[PDB]
Amino acid sequence: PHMMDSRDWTQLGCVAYPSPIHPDYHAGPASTIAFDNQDELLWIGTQKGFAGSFIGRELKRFTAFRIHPETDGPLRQFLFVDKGVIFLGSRSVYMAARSGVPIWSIRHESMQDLRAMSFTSKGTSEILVAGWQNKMLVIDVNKGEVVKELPTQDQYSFLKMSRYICAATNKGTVNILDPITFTIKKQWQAHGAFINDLDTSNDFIVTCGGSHRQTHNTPAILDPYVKVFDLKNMSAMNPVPFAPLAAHVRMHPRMLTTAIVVNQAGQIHVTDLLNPSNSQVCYTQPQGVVLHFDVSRTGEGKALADNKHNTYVWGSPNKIQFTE
Ligand SMILES: [Cl-]
Repeated sequence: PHMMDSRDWTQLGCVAYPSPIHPDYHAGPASTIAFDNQDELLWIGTQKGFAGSFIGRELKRFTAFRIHPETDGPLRQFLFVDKGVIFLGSRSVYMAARSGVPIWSIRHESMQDLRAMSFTSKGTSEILVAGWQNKMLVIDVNKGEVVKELPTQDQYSFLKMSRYICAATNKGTVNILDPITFTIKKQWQAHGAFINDLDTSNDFIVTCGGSHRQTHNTPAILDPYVKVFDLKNMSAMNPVPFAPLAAHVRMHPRMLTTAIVVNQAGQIHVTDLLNPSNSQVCYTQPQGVVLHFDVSRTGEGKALADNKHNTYVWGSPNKIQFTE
């Protein structure tokens, strides 16, 4: 295939978060990471709900604040809108400006163990919120309040809006939901037992996962494929091979049919989903096991968090831009 060149691929930045001095350090590594839509921010969460933002490729520390009571557990997910950042915990949803100025706070009784959120049919004005529970909630982002509760038989681990709401259950199944009614349009059996990551563009769903969930005596086993679904034609595609075992995946923002696939050793494949033999390979050599991954809006910045509490940014040594 092709091996990527070092003139286009180098470690641009690294930060320890939470670092040994941090109060949440004892609770573990980063719980989630996400590039902002603006201001060249990368956001990182802790296992106790601290949020930190970091500027540019060198990840200069910017803002930092806790978004829910420590006892609520890990920061679950970020979402970004013009006015600020939405913060998801298991028992609440918090919104504040990027500077940390509070905007609203929702602590609803049906918020018992939330795990994921996504936008819906109303742009950035409305989000859907779900988790390992039998209820989902719809929230007006503008007014900062719950608008409706929805029952659900399937519990969810990932949510993302593209053409529809792509909803990974906690059983390796993907439900595709109508963005307005939230009813299940189609169910896609992506992996055997669990989904480890999901992303989606208007044309594709891509997932990583495996056939054996982690147990008390056995470690989790990831599949040697990225699974692919056609949103346009609403039908599954042939699995894209990934020998290093696919742990995380992101659709490339500016290459329509291309996905960025990462294994736990930090090995990355940039692969055309329609032509798998065409794929660039590159390595990042993280200190620990990679747990989370994201790509910036421009596609120029790649971020990876490991279980040694490091978060790295990779990209071209030339001038880079997270958001354009
Ligand atoms: Cl720190």
